[PDB]
Amino acid sequence: DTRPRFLEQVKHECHFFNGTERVRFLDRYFYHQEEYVRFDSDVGEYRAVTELGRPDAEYWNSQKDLLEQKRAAVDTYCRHNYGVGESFTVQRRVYPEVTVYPANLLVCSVNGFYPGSIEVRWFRNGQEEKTGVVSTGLIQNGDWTFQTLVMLETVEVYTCQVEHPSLTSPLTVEWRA
Amino acid sequence: AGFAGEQGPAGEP
Amino acid sequence: IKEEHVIIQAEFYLNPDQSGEFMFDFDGDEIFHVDMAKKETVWRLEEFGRFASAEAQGALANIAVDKANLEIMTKRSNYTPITNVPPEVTVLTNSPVELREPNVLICFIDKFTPPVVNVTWLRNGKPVTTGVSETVFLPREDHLFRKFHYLPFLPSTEDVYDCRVEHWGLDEPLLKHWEF
Ligand SMILES: *[C@@H]1O[C@H](CO)[C@@H](O)[C@H](O)[C@H]1NC(C)=O
Ligand SMILES: *[C@@H]1O[C@H](CO)[C@@H](O)[C@H](O)[C@H]1NC(C)=O
Repeated sequence: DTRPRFLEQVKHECHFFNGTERVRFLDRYFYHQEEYVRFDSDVGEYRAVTELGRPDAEYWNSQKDLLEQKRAAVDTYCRHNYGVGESFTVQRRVYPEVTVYPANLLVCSVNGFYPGSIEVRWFRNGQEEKTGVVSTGLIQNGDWTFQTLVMLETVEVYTCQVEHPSLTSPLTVEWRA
Repeated sequence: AGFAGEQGPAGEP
Repeated sequence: IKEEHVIIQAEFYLNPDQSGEFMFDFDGDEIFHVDMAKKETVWRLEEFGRFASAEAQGALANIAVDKANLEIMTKRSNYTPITNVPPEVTVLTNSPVELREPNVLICFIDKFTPPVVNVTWLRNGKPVTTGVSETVFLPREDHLFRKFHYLPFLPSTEDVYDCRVEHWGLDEPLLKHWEF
């Protein structure tokens, strides 16, 4: 199938700062990847981006009914949906599972946690190793869980320490040489 | 409790 | 400096395939999409549906608008087609692998457009078409797409796996290999 493709994208975006104290709403229109127009709450009207949006900028900005709808979206749309979702999104907490094994590289495999915010630290004989750490960084599993593999270059007790919003105190897993 | 979907306008021919 | 959280209602319409999508994204994960065939809300995790509702009909109305805007925008562009961007493909497990201990292979298909792929799991070169699952097309901040496919499995020394990916940006199908 050689036939040319044509893609329209719309992203209604709600950005939340300090819970819901500050909220930014964007209505963003895209042809392929090309954002051609948007409504930025902070701007308060439509602005043509890649000026294929010129018509849409004028025509939409001349419908003052639309504008008060969109100017209100940060309350009627964003803060509303935040409220609905808060309990099972913002407040979702799932514990990390931690496994240490030699791959030397000593692997600290940290699995199945939510949210993504996490600190994984290696200790050799109780002192934090700040060099020779090879990390995957944060991997999204696409199912509301994350993983990360944090590997220590070794040539004794080695402990992987995990801090995460789900935990009351650090998780540690030891490997004795 | 229901999520609200945001509507969009028709474009200029 | 930066926000605590982003919620995105992401839609697309693709011609000539007549493919629509409507989904909510919270910090990079899908809350739900609307199945355009069943005209139904599909919760990414079952329990979300016990916590909330969405009226699928409103999403079908947005998709009609998106397709009309698309045709208008196709003409306004002088029929500038999309440039295929072929995907990066990675296969990992859910957890550390131990022989005979249940695990999940994840095929991550990333940084591609347009949002059309054929994905097959192959166990020893043979398609696996029961007890696999997938996501819809997830939006990226660069307005490309990603997608995930999953294969629950029992690790063995005897088996090899490939995630086979077809996309118009590639010259041939891409096989990404995993073995114990
Ligand atoms: C549209 O495309 C055709 C052929 O690619 C070209 O000849 C024509 O001049 C273009 N015109 C406009 C106004 O975009
Ligand atoms: C996927 O498979 C079908 C045939 O089964 C074919 O029509 C289509 O072109 C393929 N799509 C891609 C993106 O390769």
